[PDB]
Formats: sequence, C-alpha cells, structure tokens
Amino acid sequence: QIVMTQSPFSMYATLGERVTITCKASQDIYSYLSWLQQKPGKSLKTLIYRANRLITGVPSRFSGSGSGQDYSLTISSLEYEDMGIYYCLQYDEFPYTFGGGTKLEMKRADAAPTVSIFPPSSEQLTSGGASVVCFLNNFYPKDINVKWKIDGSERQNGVLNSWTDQDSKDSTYSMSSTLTLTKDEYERHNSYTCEATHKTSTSPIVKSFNRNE
Amino acid sequence: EVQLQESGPGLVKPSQSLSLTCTVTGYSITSDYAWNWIRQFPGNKLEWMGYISYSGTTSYNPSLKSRISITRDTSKNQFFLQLNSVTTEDTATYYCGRTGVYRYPERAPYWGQGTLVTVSAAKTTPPSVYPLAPGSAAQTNSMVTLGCLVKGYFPEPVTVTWNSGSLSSGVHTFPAVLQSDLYTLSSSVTVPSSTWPSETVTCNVAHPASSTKVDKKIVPRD
Repeated sequence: QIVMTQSPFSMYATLGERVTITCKASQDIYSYLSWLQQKPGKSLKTLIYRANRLITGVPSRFSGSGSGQDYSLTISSLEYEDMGIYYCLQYDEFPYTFGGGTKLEMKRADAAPTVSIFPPSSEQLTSGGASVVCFLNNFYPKDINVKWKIDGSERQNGVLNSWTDQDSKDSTYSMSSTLTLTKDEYERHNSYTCEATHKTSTSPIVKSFNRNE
Repeated sequence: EVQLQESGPGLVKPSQSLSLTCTVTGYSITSDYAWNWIRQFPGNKLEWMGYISYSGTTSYNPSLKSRISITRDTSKNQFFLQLNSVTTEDTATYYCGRTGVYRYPERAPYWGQGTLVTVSAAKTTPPSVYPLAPGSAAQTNSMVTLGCLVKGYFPEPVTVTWNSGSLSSGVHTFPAVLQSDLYTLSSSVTVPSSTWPSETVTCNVAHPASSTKVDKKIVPRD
C-alpha cells in the first residue's frame, strides 16, 4: 500500500500568518491527491482535488501544489475558523490511503483561567454518589495543572480531567476536573478545594467551598 | 446536486455484523462515480474500506478482504456497508462518499457527515443529569458560570445545549471520559450575574442510543 506521511504532526500559527503543510507519498501518485479538513468536533470535508483544484465554496486563501511524491497545502492569512486537522489522501491506486493528519492550532496572547468549583447536587447525593466539579475556563496556553485538596490533603485518585479543543472564537482552551467520591466519604470532610496552576501566575488560582457553610 | 446520509445502529456487539446504509439524493448511483465507505478511528487515523462503482463493481481494501461487503439497491438509490466479525477495534466514525471512477473528467471526492459506531459488549444506558450551581456562600461576579453533569451513560454520543440553543456564546461542553463501561461529561455556560436566577437557565441533554432527552433547570443553592 502507498504510505502517506504528513508533516509536521502539529503546529501553531499566528492569526493572519501564512501556513504551509506537506504530504509525502511513498511512490509517485500522479497528483491524484486530495486535502481534507476537519474542524474540531466536526465532520471531514474535502478542500482540494487533483493536488491543486479548489472545491467550490472553499476560500481563495487555501491552495494546493506539488507533483510526483511531494504535495503541499497553503493557507494565506490564517483565520480563526481554519483551526482543525488537515489530512492528505491519495486516490491514485487501490487501496486509497490517507496521511496521519496535521493539527493546526492558533497562537495567541496568554490568558489566565477563570476557575469555578461546584459542590455535589442533592439529586446526586440521594443516589449515594458525590461528584465535585471544577471548571478552569478560557486559558492559554494549553498546559495547566489542577490540584484537589480535601480538608487540606492533596487528593490524586478519584479525579478525572478533560480538555476542550481550541475555541473557535477566542482560541482559548478549557478543562474540567471532576472528583468523584461516595456520599459517605464526601460527608466525612469539611473543605473541598480546586487549585489551578498556570504559567500566567506564580501563585495558583484557589477555589473552595466548605460543607458547613 | 448530490447529498449523502449515513444511517444505522450506534452500537454493535463484538463478533456480530456491522451494517450501515448511505441514502443518496440529487444524483443517481447508477449514472457515474464510485460510492465509497471510509472510517476514522478514535485517535483520528483514517482508512478507506472500499467502494461499489456506478456499474455494480466492488473494490475492497485488502486489509478487510474477508469481512466486508458493499451492496446497493438501485431502486432506492442507496448503497450499504456490511463488516462481519467486528471487534472493539472496529469502533469508529463511518463516512460514505462519492469519488470519480474515471480519471477524466476530474472529480472531487465528497463525503457524508459521518456516523459513530461503537463496538462493545456493554449495555446501552441513559445518562443521569445533575445541575452545577455555585455554593450559596460563593461570590457573584459580573459573570456567573453554571453547568450540567451528565453521568453514567453508554455509548457515545450525547449532545447538550442551553435554553434550547438560545444560549450559544459563553458555552462549551467537555469531551466525555470512560470509566467502568460508562461515560461522564459536563457542560459549562457563562451568563451575566444580573440575568440568573431572574432569567431561567436549563441544560438540554440528548442521548440518541437510549432515545433519551432530559432538561434540567439550574436553581440557586440556598
């Protein structure tokens, strides 16, 4: 089978900037090459066919070139709505084969997270479970750390974390951290704290509640 | 001109057959083109599975040779995928599409919307939906942030909206996490302090595999 290799695997680009990504095939594919786009959370869409033919509805700023084994896609004047994963597909020989994808993320000014902690609902407590949730919203860059303390004591297990993709409007990231305990363990302690460490501050953002208030 | 729509079950057991249908409108599948199935695995890798041409001729990825069959019903303008003896590695988002059979004139590949199929032995289960309201000792800001915890469902997906889609900005939904054959996610919305609780805020949760829709009003803690 024909191997399609895309480079780079990942990248960051400034708004307005000219971005180029490449696809290399293991053998000549006679320009029977297409580029696809997948915006975060959304379906695959074809942008280019036969190497340099733009699909109708696709903006002028996107353009494909190359021949033989070596192909590229170029965005001029990158826009917010261009973030996502780009893939290169050869339709020259069976089996048709795809590249592994290049992820394009937007570079932007740093942002501190807006942290919220939420106690368990009484509905959930009625069932014997207790989840404490913390949102760390709209921060940049993506790297961040969250720490839970229960009556001051750091908790590692019982915690599940999840990150969004870059928001398509403000290019920020968000993450949620959820501590799930039994009702019984939850009610054995007073203080629940979520602490967010981000490069934007030397000191972490601490949010807290007490069961006895 | 042409439209393509995948349909079929969202959950299949290991060792059973996975079946999907593509319904084509605006173009007849007997005139020209090749009618294709591809899939995207979790982790984003993509694979071409095969096609049936406008002539009825099939081409199959050699990686799938024993297990796959692509057929068609020309009176309904549909084509079909069957993948036998599935395992959990067949969990993927399945797309139908149209490609050019002949090199000239030059045709552009065109894909459907995709449909997720999970291969698992676990039981379909609807979510429990819980409100996320701030502790009553918490501080009012300019903006308040609320949410919904959608817990203990299977399989994916779930969609969550707020006030039936009227609240769009200041909204985001976190990817689900899988524990013990059950998924959990939450969703966050941020609106002005002046507008909640005077204006009511409701998360709408839809879980298609269980045919379930739940709406939960977020009420202040006292």
